[PDB]
Amino acid sequence: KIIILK
Amino acid sequence: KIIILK
Amino acid sequence: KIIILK
Amino acid sequence: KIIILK
Amino acid sequence: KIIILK
Amino acid sequence: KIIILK
Amino acid sequence: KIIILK
Amino acid sequence: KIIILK
Amino acid sequence: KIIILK
Amino acid sequence: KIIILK
Amino acid sequence: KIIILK
Amino acid sequence: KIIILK
Amino acid sequence: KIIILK
Amino acid sequence: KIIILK
Amino acid sequence: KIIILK
Amino acid sequence: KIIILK
Amino acid sequence: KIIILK
Amino acid sequence: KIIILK
Amino acid sequence: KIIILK
Amino acid sequence: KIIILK
Amino acid sequence: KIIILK
Amino acid sequence: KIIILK
Amino acid sequence: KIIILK
Amino acid sequence: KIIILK
Amino acid sequence: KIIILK
Amino acid sequence: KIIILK
Amino acid sequence: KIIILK
Amino acid sequence: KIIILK
Amino acid sequence: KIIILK
Amino acid sequence: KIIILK
Amino acid sequence: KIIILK
Amino acid sequence: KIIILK
Amino acid sequence: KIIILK
Amino acid sequence: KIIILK
Amino acid sequence: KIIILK
Amino acid sequence: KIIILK
Amino acid sequence: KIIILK
Amino acid sequence: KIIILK
Amino acid sequence: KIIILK
Amino acid sequence: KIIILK
Amino acid sequence: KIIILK
Amino acid sequence: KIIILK
Amino acid sequence: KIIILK
Amino acid sequence: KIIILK
Amino acid sequence: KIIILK
Repeated sequence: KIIILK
Repeated sequence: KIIILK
Repeated sequence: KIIILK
Repeated sequence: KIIILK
Repeated sequence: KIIILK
Repeated sequence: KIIILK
Repeated sequence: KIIILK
Repeated sequence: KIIILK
Repeated sequence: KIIILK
Repeated sequence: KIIILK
Repeated sequence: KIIILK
Repeated sequence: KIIILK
Repeated sequence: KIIILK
Repeated sequence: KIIILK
Repeated sequence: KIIILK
Repeated sequence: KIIILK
Repeated sequence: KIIILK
Repeated sequence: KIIILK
Repeated sequence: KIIILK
Repeated sequence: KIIILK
Repeated sequence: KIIILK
Repeated sequence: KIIILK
Repeated sequence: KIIILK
Repeated sequence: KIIILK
Repeated sequence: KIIILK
Repeated sequence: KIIILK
Repeated sequence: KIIILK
Repeated sequence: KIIILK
Repeated sequence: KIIILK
Repeated sequence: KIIILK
Repeated sequence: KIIILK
Repeated sequence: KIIILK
Repeated sequence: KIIILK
Repeated sequence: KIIILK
Repeated sequence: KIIILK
Repeated sequence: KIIILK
Repeated sequence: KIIILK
Repeated sequence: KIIILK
Repeated sequence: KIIILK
Repeated sequence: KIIILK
Repeated sequence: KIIILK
Repeated sequence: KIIILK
Repeated sequence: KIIILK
Repeated sequence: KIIILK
Repeated sequence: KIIILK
């Protein structure tokens, strides 16, 4: 559901 | 559902 | 659904 | 942002 | 942003 | 963010 | 589907 | 399916 | 499925 | 008295 | 008094 | 009084 | 929001 | 928004 | 929110 | 009802 | 009933 | 019933 | 000096 | 100086 | 000086 | 709000 | 709002 | 709020 | 009353 | 009374 | 009575 | 530099 | 540099 | 450098 | 503001 | 601010 | 601020 | 360089 | 190089 | 090099 | 506020 | 506001 | 506030 | 990239 | 990349 | 990368 | 005085 | 004096 | 006196 990259 | 790249 | 790049 | 109701 | 109801 | 109700 | 009633 | 009564 | 009732 | 759906 | 659905 | 659902 | 005075 | 006074 | 004085 | 006096 | 004096 | 005086 | 009602 | 009612 | 009611 | 200087 | 200086 | 200086 | 000097 | 010097 | 000097 | 009165 | 009065 | 009064 | 992507 | 993606 | 993905 | 596919 | 698939 | 699949 | 650079 | 550079 | 650099 | 003076 | 002077 | 002076 | 080079 | 170089 | 170099 949630994937985040920085 | 969420993918974010910075 | 959300794909955002900066 | 996402909100869903079913 | 997106909002869904169905 | 995601919020879901069934 | 949604039903709301009063 | 959603139901609300009052 | 959900019922709220009073 | 308040009923709000998103 | 208050009902809120998201 | 208060009833809140998410 | 609700505010009541009586 | 609702506000009541009576 | 609710505030009451009576 | 409300009465205010000074 | 609300009374205020000064 | 509410009374304030000073 | 300040008197405010809602 | 300050009177506030809600 | 300070009188507050809610 | 009140501010006083004398 | 009240602002006083005298 | 109140602020006073003499 | 107020005096300011520089 | 207020006096400011510099 | 307030005096400030420098 | 900064003199402020209210 | 700074002299603030309220 | 810094002087403040309230 | 500087924003770069290449 | 700077943001880079390569 | 700086953020990098490579 | 960047590639995105779905 | 950045690649995203779904 | 970044690769993501689902 | 003051900002100085020399 | 005051801003100085010299 | 004051900020200085020499 | 970022040079800022105030 | 970043240089800030105040 | 990051250098800041105040 | 200020002198800046790159 | 301020000098910066790169 | 300030010097920065890289």
